[PDB]
Amino acid sequence: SFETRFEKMDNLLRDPKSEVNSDCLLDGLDALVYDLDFPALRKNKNIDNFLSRYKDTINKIRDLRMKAEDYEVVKVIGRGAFGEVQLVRHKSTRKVYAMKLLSKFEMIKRSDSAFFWEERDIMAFANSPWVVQLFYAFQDDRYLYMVMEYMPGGDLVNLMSNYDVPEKWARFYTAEVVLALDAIHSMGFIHRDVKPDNMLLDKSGHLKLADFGTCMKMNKEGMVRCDTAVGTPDYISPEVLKSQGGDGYYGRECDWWSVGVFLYEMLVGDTPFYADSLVGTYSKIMNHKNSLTFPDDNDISKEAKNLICAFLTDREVRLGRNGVEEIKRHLFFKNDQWAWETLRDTVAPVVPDLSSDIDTSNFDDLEETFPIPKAFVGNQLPFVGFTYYSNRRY
Amino acid sequence: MSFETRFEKMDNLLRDPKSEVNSDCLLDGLDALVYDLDFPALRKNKNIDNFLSRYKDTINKIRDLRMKAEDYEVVKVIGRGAFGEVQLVRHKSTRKVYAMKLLSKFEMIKRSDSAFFWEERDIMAFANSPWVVQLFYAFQDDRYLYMVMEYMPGGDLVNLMSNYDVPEKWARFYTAEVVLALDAIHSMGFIHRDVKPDNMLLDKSGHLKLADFGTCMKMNKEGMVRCDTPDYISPEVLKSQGGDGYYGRECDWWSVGVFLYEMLVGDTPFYADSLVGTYSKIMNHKNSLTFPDDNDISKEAKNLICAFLTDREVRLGRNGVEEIKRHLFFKNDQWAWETLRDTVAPVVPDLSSDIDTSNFDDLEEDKGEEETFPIPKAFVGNQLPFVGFTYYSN
Ligand SMILES: O=C(Cc1cccc(OCCCC2CCNCC2)c1)Nc1nc(-c2ccncc2)cs1
Ligand SMILES: O=C(Cc1cccc(OCCCC2CCNCC2)c1)Nc1nc(-c2ccncc2)cs1
Repeated sequence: SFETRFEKMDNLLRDPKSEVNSDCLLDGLDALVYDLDFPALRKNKNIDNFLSRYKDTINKIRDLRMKAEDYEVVKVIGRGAFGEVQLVRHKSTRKVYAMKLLSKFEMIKRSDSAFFWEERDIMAFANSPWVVQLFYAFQDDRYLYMVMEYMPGGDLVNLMSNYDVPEKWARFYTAEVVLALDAIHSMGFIHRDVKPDNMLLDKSGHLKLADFGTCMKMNKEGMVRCDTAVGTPDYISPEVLKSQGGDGYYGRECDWWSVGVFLYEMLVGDTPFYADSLVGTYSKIMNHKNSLTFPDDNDISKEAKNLICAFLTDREVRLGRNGVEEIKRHLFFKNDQWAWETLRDTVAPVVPDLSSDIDTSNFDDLEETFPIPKAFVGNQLPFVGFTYYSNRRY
Repeated sequence: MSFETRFEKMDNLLRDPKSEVNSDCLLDGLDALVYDLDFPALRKNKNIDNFLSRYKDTINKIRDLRMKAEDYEVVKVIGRGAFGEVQLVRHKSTRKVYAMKLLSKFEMIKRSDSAFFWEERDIMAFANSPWVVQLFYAFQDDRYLYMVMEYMPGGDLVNLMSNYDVPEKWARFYTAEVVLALDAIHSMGFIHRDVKPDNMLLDKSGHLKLADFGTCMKMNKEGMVRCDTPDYISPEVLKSQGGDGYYGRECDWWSVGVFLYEMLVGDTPFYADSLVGTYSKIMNHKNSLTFPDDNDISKEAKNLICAFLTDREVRLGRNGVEEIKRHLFFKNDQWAWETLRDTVAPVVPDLSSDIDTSNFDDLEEDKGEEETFPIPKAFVGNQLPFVGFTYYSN
């Protein structure tokens, strides 16, 4: 019909999950103008005339749309090779956020684009108290930006380094991780790299997962086919570690192995397969049946030992193969302080004591430009559609 | 300005029919990018290849849903040129009758003339004047630009002049309507530059509407224009064969003088057997303008023709429209300037149906395939000068 065709097209321009909504379309033109504005390419009159025709408009678009200079950077709270995380304050609204920057230069050098899409989607559409929320996502010729709610309580690496974690605390954090991973699993994703580094704490001391650079969408059978290993040397499961491509098929039960590693780390003070070298840590994971031991210190309960061992086994007999309820029913979680359904409403073991909205006390104290192209290379093309601003879900 | 003001201003820009970044122009941007990149040579670049694969399914849906040529049933070809053709069409769904002007993108690129259609698009789309042919929709594909307009069944002034020895009372009516029509264009900030009977169409009532605005240009701050067949063109526009000339709206008044002369004499005043000879006669208008010894032309009609067919510095219309309107030639008892389009026209067309083309000459057949652009080895951007041409009325 004539109206239908018009209405279907109109919904596409408005839909926050559409590849052709206003956000993606503005990204398309912004990328085209960046990728063409070079003296060598401007020798072509089609390119030159187009850029001149859109000059004034592109400057208005770039001024009106969300940009880095709208944010006042308070402190850098995270740093990696692919980018940095910074505590920012939006100059207009005066609102405090955490902003994750990802280097487009770094992503182009090495075939490592495409990882940020699931991190964008999980944070933008999870609508879960267990997942850090994405408020805005934007970009320029140099970086990808993700404006998120700030987690002032810091991460679990910081907590474990400042406290000898008692079992009652370890039960709380393990239980919240179990609920958090289950929310991710329900969305159809496998985390693949669950670690204390990506377990953040809010102003109340309750957990939220962040850093989803390894998340992969499950298939019909709830599986993932991956030829190359993904994760961290200490927390990687044997099945993800040995994945060759010819036989590299695995499910959500790989995230349950990581919980086992996390619980062990909290109660013992070290990872179970730790070695003086990375290659030795690999050897110990592969030989988990003989390398998993507990120190001769009665501090770890029978139930905590049982859970660690129930998780730190081959995927075919691992606790969680039959679902979350078999994990939830484990005697380790038996207590009189909380219940699974009301856990995030209870008072957390460590309630952060914060001086202001820009307090960074739980965070440790802390550019290569693209060469001028001679021909069209389209370095901005793999980032088209990243913007989450003009068409958001409310 | 606030964050909300910035967000809304951006939102209005995506919706505004006069905006260069509304949904129609942004969809054009992506459609052009996909056409210009989808070639085996360019697809060797992974940035280009991955982008096209990512937007494959989405672009096929967009192309199917958006307005296209196959939505229109071509009844008859009513106009033809080197740059394209005009055809009486019927929208297959709505069953509505329109005139559709097609412009060859290959011809526009080849001839290095691909920027003249903007003023024609804008005038017809936004004039909202009973003197300007209305643009209902404007769309495009990799081959043509399309302009879906209100059909003028009464034909043009070339057809009228060829079938009648125009009496002075009719010539007064058509000259007066042309004066009002050009004034509406002038008020919008445009100079026609090539006003001729070919441009002057008649509606179902026999009232004039201007069309074919391929020579139109937007006036500057001082109401001036600079630019780089001559029969109806003024000396100033002809003297500007390289940008060495600044002229105003008074060049359109000269053409009215040429039109009035043509109607009453039967020939253009500066006609010659060759184009170059017509040019020579226009430049020597002071000596070449003569009237035949047939006493038929009135003192007042001769005065107007001469008042218009002079050097721009002493031309009637240099001080505005009111000096033209007050000319004794227009003194009559049939109509008034303010109520002219409400009076009964000298020739009221007698039409058999909504698809009647009796006032349009039958054109010599032209059919087949090909006449397309070669496969590029590098990015050439042949679709770039046409981005933002799409327009849809509400
Ligand atoms: O993201 C990081 C750590 C980080 C820092 C800088 C760059 C990063 O990119 C590296 C990944 C690239 C991989 C992709 C797969 N292939 C291998 C390379 C990651 N930390 C976070 N902090 C928060 C947060 C949210 C609210 N409040 C506070 C902090 C949310 S995520
Ligand atoms: O446009 C034409 C005539 C025509 C036919 C075919 C192609 C044309 O393009 C050639 C000009 C391009 C030039 C520009 C300057 N640089 C050099 C290239 C023009 N006739 C019209 N008819 C209508 C109408 C509207 C309602 N009902 C019926 C007819 C409205 S415009």
